[PDB]
Parts: sequence; C-alpha cells; structure tokens
Amino acid sequence: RNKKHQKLKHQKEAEEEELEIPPQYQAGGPGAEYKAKKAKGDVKKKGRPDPYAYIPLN
Amino acid sequence: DKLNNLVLFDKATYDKLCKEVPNYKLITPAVVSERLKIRGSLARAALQELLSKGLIKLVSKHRAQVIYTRNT
Amino acid sequence: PLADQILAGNAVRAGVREKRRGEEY
Amino acid sequence: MKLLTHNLLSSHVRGVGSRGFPLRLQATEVRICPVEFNPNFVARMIPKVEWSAFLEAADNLRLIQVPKGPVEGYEENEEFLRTMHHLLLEVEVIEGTLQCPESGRMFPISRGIPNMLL
Amino acid sequence: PIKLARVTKVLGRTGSQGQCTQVRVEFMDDTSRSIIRNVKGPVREGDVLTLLESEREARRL
Amino acid sequence: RRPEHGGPPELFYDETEARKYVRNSRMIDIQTRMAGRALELLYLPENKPCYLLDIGCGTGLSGSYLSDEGHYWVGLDISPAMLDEAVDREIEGDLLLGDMGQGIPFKPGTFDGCISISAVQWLCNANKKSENPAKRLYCFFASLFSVLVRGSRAVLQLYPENSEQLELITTQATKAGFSGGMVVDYPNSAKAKKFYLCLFSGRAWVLEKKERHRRQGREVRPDTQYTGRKRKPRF
RNA sequence: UGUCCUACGCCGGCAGGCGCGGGUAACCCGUUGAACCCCAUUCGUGAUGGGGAUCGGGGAUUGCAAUUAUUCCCCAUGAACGAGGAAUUCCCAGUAAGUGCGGGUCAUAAGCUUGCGUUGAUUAAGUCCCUGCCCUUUGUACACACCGCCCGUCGCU
Ligand SMILES: Nc1ncnc2c1ncn2[C@@H]1O[C@H](CSCC[C@H](N)C(=O)O)[C@@H](O)[C@H]1O
Repeated sequence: RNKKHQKLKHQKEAEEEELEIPPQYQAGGPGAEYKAKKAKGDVKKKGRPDPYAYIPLN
Repeated sequence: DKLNNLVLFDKATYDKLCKEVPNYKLITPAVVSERLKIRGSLARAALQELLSKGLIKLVSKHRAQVIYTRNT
Repeated sequence: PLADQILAGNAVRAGVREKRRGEEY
Repeated sequence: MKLLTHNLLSSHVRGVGSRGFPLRLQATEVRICPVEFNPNFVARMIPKVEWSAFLEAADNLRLIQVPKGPVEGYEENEEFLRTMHHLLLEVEVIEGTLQCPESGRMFPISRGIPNMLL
Repeated sequence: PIKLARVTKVLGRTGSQGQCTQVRVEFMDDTSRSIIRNVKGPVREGDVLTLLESEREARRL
Repeated sequence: RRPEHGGPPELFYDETEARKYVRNSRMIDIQTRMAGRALELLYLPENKPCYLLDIGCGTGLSGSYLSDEGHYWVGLDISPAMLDEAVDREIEGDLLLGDMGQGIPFKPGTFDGCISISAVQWLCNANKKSENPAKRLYCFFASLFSVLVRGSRAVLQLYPENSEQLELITTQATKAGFSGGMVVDYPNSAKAKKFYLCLFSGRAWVLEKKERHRRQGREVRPDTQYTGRKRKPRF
C-alpha cells in the first residue's frame, strides 16, 4: 500500500513536470537504469558512474 | 561556558553565605548552587548545616526536593 | 433561484457525516 | 569586512537598479586579519574591477597609498600584490556605516556584518 | 481595541482539511451587531470569544 | 514535520534554534557533504581560487568548506542569530544580513559561481499577506542570473515538500534566464535524495487482414507461426 | 506452561554443584512476594557515578564437539552518542506510550513471533488538500489525431 503511494507520487511528479512544459514553451521559450529489481535501493554500475538523475530545464 | 562550581568553601564565600542565605525568601540547593557557584552536594550539606543552627526553616522535605524559608 | 444559488455558493455545507470510531454485572 | 566585496557591492533598491553602485564607505574601527595570499586570485581579480572605485572608496576610507592604475602582470611584483592584498582581503572595518548615493538608505556594518533589509 | 462576543449558532466546518469553523458571532455590549467569523478549535453555542480587530467578516466557500 | 512549515524563516531560526543547529552532529556532517557535492556539480575552473556567493550560509557550514578549498565567498541570511553564531565561528568569507527574494545587491557579473544549501524551499511559502511566492522566487532568480558572471553555474540544493514547490522554482528560474537542469544524485535512495538545481547563467499485413475479418465476424483461421511465410520461390 | 516446572537443606561471593520431597496439575512451583512506581542515601551540568560497545585474564554450565569468542558469572578498559535537512511509521480510552511477565520455535542460546497485566495521557468527535479504493455523469478542455514546417549554406567523385 505504501509502495503504490510512493510509485504514483513519482508519477504525479512526472506528470506535473510534463504539464509545466507546454505553458513553459508558450509564455517563454531519472534513475530508471539504476533501479534494482531484487530490492528497493540504488545499486552501483561499472559502465556508468554513481547513481544520479538528469532532468534538463528548457 | 564550562561551569566551575567550588567543592569546598572558601573564606569569602562562606562569610557571604552565612550573612546572606537566611534571607532569600527561597532556600533550595539548586538556587544557592547557581547563585553561589557551589556544587550541589556542598550546597546541600551547608543547608542542613544552617538548619542545625536553627537559622533556617524547613517547610517540606523529599528525596528529590527539600525546600526551606527564612525564620521571620 | 439565483438568490439561492449565490447564497449557497457563498456559504459552507454542514451536517451529514456519520463516523464509526472507537455495568450491570 | 572586505574592501573587494564592498566595492563590488550595489544597492538592491528597485528604483536605483542597476546604476546605484558604488557605495560610499565609512570607517571607525580598523583591524587586520591574516588571509592566505594566493597570487592567482589576485591576478584574476585585477582585470575585473574598476580602479576609480578603489580611488573613491579609499578616499572615503581616509587612505591614499594605493596604486593608481591597473597593475597587470604574471604575479612577479610581490610588493604591489602584497600591499593591495593587505588593502582588500586583510583590512577589515569592524564597525562602520554605508549609504547608497541614489537612495540615501543607511546600512550599518556592526561587527562586521552590514544590514540589507527593507 | 479588544472586543468580546458570544457565539450564537455554528455554520459548519470550513477550510481545506476542515480545520476551521465558520460561525455566527454577536457582541454583548451592543446586541445588534452580527458577524461571520472563522475559528480554530472546538466551538459550541454559548461560547464567548475575544476578538482583536472587529471589523471584517470571515469568508470561505 | 518540516522546519519550512513552522513559519517565517527569521522567527523560526531564533537564538534557541541557532544554538541547537550547531549542536546537531547530523547538521554538520550532511551540510559539509552536500556542499562538497555542490562545489563538484557546479563546474568551477579547476585549480583556480573561485569567488562564490553563499545565498543560504546560515551557520557558515557550507562557507567554511569553501574557505578550506581556498574559494573566497560572500554570505546572505535572513536569520540575525544564525549570522551572529557564523561570525562567532570566525569564517573567512564576508557576511550580509539580507533577503534572497528581495534581491542580491551586487554588480551584474561579479560572482563566479553560487552555493545555495537548503534555503530556496522557504521562498515558495507566503509567510505574510504581502509575500507572493511566485514573485519572490522570480525576483531572486533574476537578480542571481545578473549578479552571477554570465556563464558561471549556480548550484541550488533544495528539499521539496511536493511537486508544486519544484514546479514553481523551475519555472521562475527558466524564465529569469537561468538554463541547465536538476541533478538528483541517488534518486531512488531516500536518505540520499539530493536535488541540486544546477543553473548556469550562460506477415503483419496478413495479421491485420485476419483481424479485419475477425471484427467482421466471419470464420478466421487460427493464428500460428505459419501465418505469413513464403511457400516457395515463384518462376 | 510443566516429567521437565521446582519447593526445601548444605557449600560457594557469583555463575553454579550435592541430597531429599511435590507436581500428568485450579492440589506443587504459586497467598505466581515481577518491573516501572513509593520512601530514604550519594552524585551536581562535567562525553561525568550518564552511555555501554570493543577488548585482556580467570571460573562454570549444555553438549560426541564451543576454535571464528554457544551461553552465564567476576575483575579491568569507558568508543561513538550533546535529541538527529527531512524521508517517514503507528495511533482516538484503560487507547498511545513507559514497565516488566508467559506460550511456540530449543541437548544450550537470545531472537523472532504471538499474548498478558501494571502506571496511565496530549489532541480530536472533523475534511476530501495528498494517497488508496468505490460511484455517477461525460469524452466538449488539454493531449492523441488532421494539416503545415519538416532546418538552411558551399565543397569533389
Ligand atoms: N529569504 C531569505 N533570505 C535570506 N536567507 C534566507 C531566506 N530564507 C531562508 N534563509 C536562510 O536559510 C537558512 C536555512 S539553513 C542554511 C544554512 C546551511 N544549511 C548551512 O549550514 O550551510 C537560514 O539560515 C535562513 O536565514
């Protein structure tokens, strides 16, 4: 129950950013590979550096 | 900073307590400890010492809090 | 009625909610 | 206070922006606090600043013995760099006052933090 | 000036989370004035309240 | 629940709060750690004493880190008590008792970089009636954009309570002229969820036909691996 | 709960040994003499008589077997820890929390999971702001779709 809470909390984060984007264009101009299947947490990789998330600003 | 309360009575401290303590309108080991820079055991022992001379009136006594007052 | 609509839009609803929370011998 | 920071300082008042700089300084308590001398930072801050700002701020702070021009070099002149490092990064006016020329609002440097409130 | 006024009837719970109460409030010194106020805490009829600035009326949908 | 929800930042961070702040061992550790990642994320010229601006210095924890790295800085704070204890810690960089939302008072193009550790989440809540969250954020971001040497990055560590907070901050920054993004180091990790707004100032045909015939409601051959396969070359 | 629970006597300071009895059980442990609590003493704002980890030595017990310490006792050492930037759990009355005691797992653990009593509250009797789920209406907004731009410049074969 707390898992669905957390998951769609992140979903609402993503949707509110994606709905910020069009008025941002009008009025003006994330850990997916680092997710661990076996456990909640953040596992290091060798090809890529330590875990991060880049969401660029327009 | 760090407190430096005294463990045995100096002369000036002993004189000023013997002429100032029996009129505070509040006699308790904590308050005399904080206004005379005295560690609590010495302040306590001085308080039953002053009670032994009859200069200090006890009004209640407990294992956690013993409280006194002036005679008149 | 327009007066009723304005008054109800400017007031707060209240009342109905029943919350179920919580010897001789 | 550092002289460099106050001579890059401006006024945040809405009307005077963005030409309210520079501030007219005042001193009543001067101290010297040692600061590590990195000549790279000195040689990089030399082209950045208006030197007439140094003239006017030093004349506000009673002091005259400064170089009169941009002292550009490869960090070879130890005595100019050392003296001007003393003037900016080591001379600290602990207590003082500031007034903006275009608004008149007062800012007290009170040991040793000036005030920038509304 | 500090004013005192009796609650007459409670209108109901107001606010986003239901944290306030909108209520009918009348003065005692002049029992003619009648105002809407919103309050924090449990209220009932007969409670009397200390109003700091008694001009504006509370307003929440 | 949250220090930000308490109320006005100055009134919240009083002398009592300031004393408890420097006494907190976690505060010391987490703030120095976050300032380390901040100075790394912003790409300051390597082997160069920089000139950064501490937008939220507080006790001078992030400031002391910059002093150790050799980077001179200027502090900004709304809490008088916190600035008093920061100058009692004898930090190298200068301090200034001012409001971020009001505006940073420095010459456009003065600071090469800006360090902001846990201070911008306070600008999204109107503690007064005159206070306007959107306006306050925008004015601060516009001032920062100008004050910062056009090109230098302004790392902005924040602790968002919701998406609305982040949304407001990002819009008021992008429209003020600030470009870049946000690096959420360890995003899945919750105790290491660190949001840093880095802001520089410069056969298939046969399948479709069989589904057509299925929707039309006539008899259709069952769908197998031999649905569309060339029987032979044709001469 | 108990044919391993144990009363009682002796020895040892303590873990623990020896003997002799009761209990297949509201009969014996057991009038279950529990802990917090209450009373009195010492300590005095000091990483200290708070805090106990990690270590050195010795003794005992269960087992074929204790070494990488099974567990217990004694002496010594006194680490971090100054009420936790920040994500979040549970909860409306004998309830939360403080405090001890039992059952199952077990030749010996204490460590899980289940129950019990003792002392005993703050806030609240509301709301749909977030989350979950359920409904009703709707597919008119935004998105998808539709059209349009679909990036431009030179250079040789
Ligand atoms: N509008 C504003 N203007 C200036 N400072 C502000 C502000 N809102 C919040 N702050 C500052 O934000 C700080 C929160 S704590 C910042 C200190 C930092 N974590 C460190 O120790 O390095 C407070 O010191 C407060 O003064």
